Amino acid sequence: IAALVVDNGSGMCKAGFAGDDAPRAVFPSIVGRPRDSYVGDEAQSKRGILTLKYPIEHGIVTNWDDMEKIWHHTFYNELRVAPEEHPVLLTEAPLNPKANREKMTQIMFETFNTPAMYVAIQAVLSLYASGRTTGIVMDSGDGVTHTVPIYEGYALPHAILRLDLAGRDLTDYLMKILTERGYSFTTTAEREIVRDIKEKLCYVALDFEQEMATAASSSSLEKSYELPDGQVITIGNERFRCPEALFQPSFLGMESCGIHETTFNSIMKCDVDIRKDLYANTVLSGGTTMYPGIADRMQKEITALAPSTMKIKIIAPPERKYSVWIGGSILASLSTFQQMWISKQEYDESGPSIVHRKCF
Amino acid sequence: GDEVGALVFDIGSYTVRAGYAGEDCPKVDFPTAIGMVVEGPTYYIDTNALRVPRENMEAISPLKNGMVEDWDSFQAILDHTYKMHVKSEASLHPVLMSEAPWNTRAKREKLTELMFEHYNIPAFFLCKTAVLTAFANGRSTGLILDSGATHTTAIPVHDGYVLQQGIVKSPLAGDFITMQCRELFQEMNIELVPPYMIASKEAVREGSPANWKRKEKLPQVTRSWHNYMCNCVIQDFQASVLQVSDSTYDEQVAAQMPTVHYEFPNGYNCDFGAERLKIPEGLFDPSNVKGLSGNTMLGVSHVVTTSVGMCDIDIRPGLYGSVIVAGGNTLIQSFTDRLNRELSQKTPPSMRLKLIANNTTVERRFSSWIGGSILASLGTFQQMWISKQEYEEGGKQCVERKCP
Amino acid sequence: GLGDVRYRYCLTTLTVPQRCIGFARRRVGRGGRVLLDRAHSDYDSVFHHLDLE
Amino acid sequence: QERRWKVAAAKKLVRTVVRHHEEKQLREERGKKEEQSRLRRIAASTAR
Amino acid sequence: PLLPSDTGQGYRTVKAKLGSKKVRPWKWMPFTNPARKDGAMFFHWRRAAEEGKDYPFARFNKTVQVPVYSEQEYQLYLHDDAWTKAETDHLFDLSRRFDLRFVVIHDRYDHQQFKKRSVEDLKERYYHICAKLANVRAFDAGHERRRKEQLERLYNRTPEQVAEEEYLLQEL
Amino acid sequence: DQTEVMPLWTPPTPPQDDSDIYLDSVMCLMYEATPIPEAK
Amino acid sequence: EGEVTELTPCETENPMGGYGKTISHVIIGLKTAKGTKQLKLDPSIFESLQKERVEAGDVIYIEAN
Repeated sequence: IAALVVDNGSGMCKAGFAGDDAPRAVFPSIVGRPRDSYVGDEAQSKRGILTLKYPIEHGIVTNWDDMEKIWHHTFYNELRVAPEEHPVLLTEAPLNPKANREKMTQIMFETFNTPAMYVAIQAVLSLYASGRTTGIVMDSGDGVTHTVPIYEGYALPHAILRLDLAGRDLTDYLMKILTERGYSFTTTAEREIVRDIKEKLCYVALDFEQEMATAASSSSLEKSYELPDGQVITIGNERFRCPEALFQPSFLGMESCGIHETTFNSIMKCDVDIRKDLYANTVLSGGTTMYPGIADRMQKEITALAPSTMKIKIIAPPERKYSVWIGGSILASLSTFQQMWISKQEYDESGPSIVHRKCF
Repeated sequence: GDEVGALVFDIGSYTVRAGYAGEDCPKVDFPTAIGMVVEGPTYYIDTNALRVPRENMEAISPLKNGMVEDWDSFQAILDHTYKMHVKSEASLHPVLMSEAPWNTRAKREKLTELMFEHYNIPAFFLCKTAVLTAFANGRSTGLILDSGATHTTAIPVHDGYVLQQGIVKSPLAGDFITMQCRELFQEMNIELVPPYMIASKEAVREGSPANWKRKEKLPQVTRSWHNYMCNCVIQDFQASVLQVSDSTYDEQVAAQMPTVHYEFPNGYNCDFGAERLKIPEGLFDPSNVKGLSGNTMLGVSHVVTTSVGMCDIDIRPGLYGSVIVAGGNTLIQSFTDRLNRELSQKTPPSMRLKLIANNTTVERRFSSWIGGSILASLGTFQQMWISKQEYEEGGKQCVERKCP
Repeated sequence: GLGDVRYRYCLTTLTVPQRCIGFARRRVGRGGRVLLDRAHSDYDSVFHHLDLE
Repeated sequence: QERRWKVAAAKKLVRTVVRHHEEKQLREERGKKEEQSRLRRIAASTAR
Repeated sequence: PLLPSDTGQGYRTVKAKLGSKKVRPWKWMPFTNPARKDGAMFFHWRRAAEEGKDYPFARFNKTVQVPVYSEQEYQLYLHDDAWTKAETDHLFDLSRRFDLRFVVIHDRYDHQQFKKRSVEDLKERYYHICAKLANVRAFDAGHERRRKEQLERLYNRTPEQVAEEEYLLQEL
Repeated sequence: DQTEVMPLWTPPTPPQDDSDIYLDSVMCLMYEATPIPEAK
Repeated sequence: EGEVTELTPCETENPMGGYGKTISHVIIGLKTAKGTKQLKLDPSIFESLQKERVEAGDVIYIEAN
C-alpha cells in the first residue's frame, strides 16, 4: 500500500508520497515533441529531435495528451510505482473551469484506473501546511499569481484575484534589462542562466529610490558572478530592479495594482468583520519568491497602506517552495480524510460529474 | 451529463455577476461601471483600470432603471468578461441571462440579434431576475424586495410568474445612503480626501487634522470618475457603519451606541454616533426624515401595505408565506428584523405572515444567480432551450412567438 | 397541525454509530445518491429522552 | 443542503489540522524533557 | 442540521474487486431532444454503451387542451353575443399558453383593446363558450362573485372590528 | 411515534396518464364543496 | 465493558524523593459498540490487569465499584 501526492507547479512538476517531507521526484514541467514525445528533462536532453513545450500554460492545461504523457513517464521512471493500487491526490489553481476538472478526472479513471482520487486547490493545501485557521493567501506561484482569502478552511471564488505574473515574466524582464546593460540572452541556456543569476544575487529593495542612489554610488550592490562561460557580470541596481516591478507593473509596460495593492483590493473584497484577522494572517507562496528584503518590505508597505488600527502580522515561511505539496502530504496523512476519497466504481456508477458532486 | 457547459449571467443594480451553471457561487464579479477616457477608445473596466488613478476618465454606467444604455459598452463588457476571466468560446457553450420586469422588447430583440450573430452563441434564454431569485428560495408565489444600488423595489410572483402590476420603482437605494452620508459630512463638515491622492496617511487622532502625503505622480482625473471612486469609499464607510434602530427612533437612544472609530483614507479617524440610526429610520418612513420631507417615497411598512393591497385577496396569504431580499444596498444591518417588526405592526395578523430566512452576503445578494444556475441544472428544461438554428430561421422575431 | 406535505420528519438511530439521530428523513440527491437530512426542531438540543417520558 | 454541508466539512478539517500541529509540538517538547530527565537519571546512576 | 452523504471508501481495505471489473467508459456524446421539435443537438456524459437510446426524459409532454372554431361555431353552436371572434380567439390562446390559470390569463388579457372584463367575466364567458361546445358536441360565476365580494369585505374589515368579531365568536 | 421504515423524497416520473392536481392556499376550509351555498 | 483500545499511565515525579519515575494513575481507553472512552485507573489496578492477559484487541469485565 502507498499514498500518492501530486503537486503540479506552474512550470515544474514535483510529486511525492503522503507522509514524505519532500517530493519524490522534481523537474521542470515541459514536454518534448518530435517534428515519441518525451517528458520534461527527458525531452530537454533530446532537444535536437524533441521541441520544448509547456502543457501548463498560464498555469492552465493545454492538451490532454501532454500531461497524459508527463504522468506516463512520471509513473514509469521517476515514481516507478503502481499508482493503480494507491489513492491519487491532485491539485489545481482556483477558478478552474469544470471542463478541466471532469477531463482530468476521466483521464485518471480511464487511462490509469487508480482506485482513490481527490482534488483540492493549491493555496488551501499550502495554508494547511502553514497551520493556521483563517487568513489570506497570496499565490505568488511560479507562472501565475492569485490572492486567496481562505476562511475556516473555506474560500470564496469571487473574492479571489488573478494575475499571470510570476517567476517566468520576472526572469524575462531581468533578461531584458541585463541585455540592455550590454549583455545578451537568447536561448534556453541564457534564460536559465538569467534565472540562476536572479536566484543568486537578486533581492528586493527596501527604499527603491535610495536603493538606486546606493547602487549608483555604493558599488557594493554591483557584484561579480561567474557565468557558465566564466564571464564576470557587474550587477548593481538590476539585482532588485526587476522585483520592484511586482509593485510597479509599469516596469514592463503593464498597468495594474502592485502586489500589496492587489492584496488590499482582495481584503476589501472580503467582509470587514475579519479583515483585521486576515491582516494578522498574511501568507507567502513560491520558491521563486523568497528573495531578500521581500517579506520586510511588503510588511512595511502593508503597514503603510493598511490602516494601522489593525494588526498586520506577516507570515513568511522561508520553506514555502513546497508549501502546497507539504500540505498535500499532511492531508493525505489524515484519518478523517481517508473516507473522503473517491473510488473507481463510484465513477463507474456516477460518471465524471461525481467529482463536482463530492470532490470539494 | 444532463447538464451542458452552460454559463449563467447575473447583472444587478450594483454589480455584475456570472458563473457556470449548477455551481455554488458566480465565478467572478466587478463594478457595474466603466471608466472612459475619450480619445476603440480607452475603456477602463475592473479595479485595475477603474479605481486605480489615471487621466481623464469619464466613468459611465451602461445601466439605467434596469435598462440597456450603451450597447457598445455592453458588447465591450461581454468581451472583457470573456477574455479577462472566462477565456472560452461561448459559441461552443449555451448561455442565458435574466431580464428586467420592464425591458423593452426592442432592446431584447436587439440583444438577442447581437448575441446570436456576433457572439455566435449556440443557444439563449431569458427570464426576469425576481423569478430567478424566487426559484432560488424554491418558491412559486411570493413577494420580492430588492434594495439594489439603484431602486428599492417590490414585485410579487405567482406560480413562478410575476404580477406585472406589483412593480414599485422606489428611488431609495445605496444612492440614497450616499446622499445621507454626504449630508452627514455637510452637517459635521468633513471633506472627501480620496485615498488615491494620498501618498502616506500620517498618524492622527480623533478630531486630529487630516495629516497625509500626496504622491506627485498623479495625473488629474475627471469629476465623474473621482466622485464615483469617492462614492465607493462612502459605501465602504456605510458598510462599516450600517445599522438601523429596531424601534421608533430616538436621538439619544441611537447616541447610546459607542461612537465607532472609523478611519478615513487620509489616516484621520473620528467617532460616529446617533446619525447612523437617525438616517435609516427614514428608509422605513420617508415622511419622518428630518430636514427632507420626503413623501413621494413609501415607507417600508407603507411599501408592504401598498404591495399587499394592490394584489387580489385569494393569493395574498400565499405571498405572505414568503418575503425576500436582494440588492447591493441590502447590506444594511437591522434590515430583516426591523422589517418584520414593521410588518407585525402594520401587517394585520388576519393573514399568516412568513418571511425567507437568508442573510449571508452570498445568499442576500446572489440569490438571483443561484436561481439561474438552479434552472440551468434542471433536466426537464432542455425542451425550453432556444436553438440558434431557430433564430437563424425566424430572425430575432421568434422571441415574441416563443416568449410572451 | 401546520400541514406541510413534504416536511414530515421522524426520529431514528443509525446502524454502526447507533444513537438518537433526531427528526430526520431520507432524500435522493444528484448522481442518484440518497442522503439523510436531519431536521432541527423545538426539541433539537434535547434529542435524548427515550422511553416516551 | 450541500451548501450547509461543505462549510461544515471545511470547519472539521481545520479543527483536525490544528489539533495535529498541537500534538506535534507537544510531543517535541515532552521528548526533550524526557531526554534531559533521563540524562539526570544516568547522572544519578553515576551518583549511585 | 447537516446531512451525511454516502461513503464507499471508509478505509483502505478494498485492494481487489476492481481488476476484474472494468470501469465502463463515459463520453461527452451528442444527442437530440424529441421535446425540441427542431431537434437541437446537445451533449450527454453517457456511459458510451448507452448510445442512441431515445431521450428518456422527454416523456413529460403533457399540456393543456383548448377547443377551436372556424366559421359557424362562433355563430351557430358557440354563437357569440358579447365577444368578438378576436376576443374569443385571444382568450383561448392565452388559455392554451397559460394552461388555464385564469388569474394569469386576465392579468395578461388586454382589457383595453378587447372588452374590459374582470377575471370572473372571462371565466364565465369561457364557461358559456366551452359548455355550449361540449353539449352541442356532446362554472358558477354569480355565487362565486358574491362570495368573493364578501371575502374582500371581510378582509377589509378594519382590524379592531375583526378583533371584536372574533372576540364574540370565541365568547360563544 | 407496527414500527415502520420512513419514507423518501424522489424525482418525478414520466406521466403515463394525467394525474392533474392543484393545491389552493386557503388551507382553512374543507376541500370538497359547499352543500347549500344559498337557496339553490 | 468494551474492547481495550489503549492504555497509558499518568506519570508524575511529585512523589517524595527518588527518581520521579512514578505513575499517578493509569488511563485506559475502552470501546464498546456504543462508542469509545477512557477512565481514570488507580496505579494498583495495572498490576491486576497484568495478572490477566490484557492485550490490545480484547474485551474485559471491569467491576465498577
